[PDB]
Amino acid sequence: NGKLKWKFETGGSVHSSPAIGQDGTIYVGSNDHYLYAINPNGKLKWKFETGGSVHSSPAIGQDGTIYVGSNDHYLYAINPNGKLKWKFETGGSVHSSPAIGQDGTIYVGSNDHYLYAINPNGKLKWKFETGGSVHSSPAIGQDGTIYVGSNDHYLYAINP
Amino acid sequence: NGKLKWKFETGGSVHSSPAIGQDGTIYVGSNDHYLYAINPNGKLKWKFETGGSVHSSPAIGQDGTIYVGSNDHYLYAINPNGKLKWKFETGGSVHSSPAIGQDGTIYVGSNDHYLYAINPNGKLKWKFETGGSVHSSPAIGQDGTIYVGSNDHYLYAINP
Repeated sequence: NGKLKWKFETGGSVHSSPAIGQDGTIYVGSNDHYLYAINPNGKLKWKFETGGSVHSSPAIGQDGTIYVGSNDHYLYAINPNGKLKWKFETGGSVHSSPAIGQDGTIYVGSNDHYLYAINPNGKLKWKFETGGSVHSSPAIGQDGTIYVGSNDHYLYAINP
Repeated sequence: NGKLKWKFETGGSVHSSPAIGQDGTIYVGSNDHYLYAINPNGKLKWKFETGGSVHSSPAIGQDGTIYVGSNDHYLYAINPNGKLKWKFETGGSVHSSPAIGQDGTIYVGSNDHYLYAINPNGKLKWKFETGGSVHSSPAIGQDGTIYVGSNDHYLYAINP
């Protein structure tokens, strides 16, 4: 009906877009450098501290892993219990929101002008160099093509 | 394997995130005030000119309608052929990316501090006022709850 259910106060602006897990958990980043996990009733499950503002929006893997980028140049992979799985350091701020492929590959852009393809274990698959910062979030076609925009005015289409 | 298929040149930075239609068409906005529809082979299907930069990420309805916001304060609804279905004016720039409810309701935030709920026909269902600009893109829970963040440091949960 448009009536407020609840509101959860974070330490800074919430520009990240919330993701909903399989168990109804809500994951969202905040300007206060934290990735929040909130129960459906409005109470905090846990919060993970990164080095910088978390403007990227979280993605949830098939195994429940939460993937999100941060202003500290890292792409974070966090287990549903709030413990860190691995973190991949890029060359610039990761404001792009990660996308997960059919084989589990994590795609995300970074301020370092690169689009990163990362294995689920945390190892680099490949990185494509664009002309400018990649703040757009990648999309994956049915054939596996990765589409993402870049600051160099181009929308890219890249093989798996 | 990370190889370039093609790159479509827009007139400005591409911070919007691409959306993929049922037929494979790729939709993305650009800083040049245009919303682009591109065939999977890299050729331009059509483009729609808005009043300001299209940083919002487009969403695709069940009937094929493409919804996207623009810097000109409008939320646009465009037919799959590139013609305007309707446009809804908010108080400020619409950088939030729209979400589509189970009943067809389109939810999106705006710079004017409001989260908008708009019927598929283009009329206002309701608008929820937050304490700051809503650049976060809303998510829709299993029970219809709409989750979105705001500039006022809060993550909002709002009933349908």
